[PDB]
Amino acid sequence: NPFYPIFYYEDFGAVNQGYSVQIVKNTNSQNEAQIGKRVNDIPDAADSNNEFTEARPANRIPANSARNQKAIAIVGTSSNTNYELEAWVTMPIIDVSKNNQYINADDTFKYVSFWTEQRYANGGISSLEVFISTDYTNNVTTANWTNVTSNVNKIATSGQNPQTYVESLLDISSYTDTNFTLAFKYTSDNSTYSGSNRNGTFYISDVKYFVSDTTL
Repeated sequence: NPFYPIFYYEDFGAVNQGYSVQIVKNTNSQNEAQIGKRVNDIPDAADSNNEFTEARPANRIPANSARNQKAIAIVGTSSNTNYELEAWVTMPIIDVSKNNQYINADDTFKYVSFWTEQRYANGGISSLEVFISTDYTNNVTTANWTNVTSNVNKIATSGQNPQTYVESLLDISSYTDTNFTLAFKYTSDNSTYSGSNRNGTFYISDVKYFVSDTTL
């Protein structure tokens, strides 16, 4: 792999470049321009508790074209109103087997790292969950999903680490599927807004698929 240890790392730099969005529920008609929009607020030292330190690769991987990194934002609260949403942000369908030209049989361990943030989320009425499908093609409602939220030690969480990007690390070493789809599911409700009861805005950024010779 010329890009070793990274085999997939897009920039979300244009509409649907490395991601896609499906809005399965929008009961209270939040504007769609606020659901899965691209924003300039990406992790840096000052907004990650100085944990996002390394420089990004100059190019998108594997497209090998100039990187222009953007985050994906989902706004569950606007105008002091809680909007009930089910919004999915799906990653590309990636071959995580050794048939991938960038993955070799001696790459014993495989990981995805990603960064998430919540702003103005309080009370536990919104959440960001992570799922894996190995039969997804183009519709989240026609695929089978396995909830793997419990398999990351940290993810953006209502009431916790406000306005701070936090890193998740997901071990996918046991997967060898040719059509491997990671996805994020945002859910929120429409209970009465207050500073202690609000859906907030969640961010998804810097989803990096990579291998390792030793456990992480």
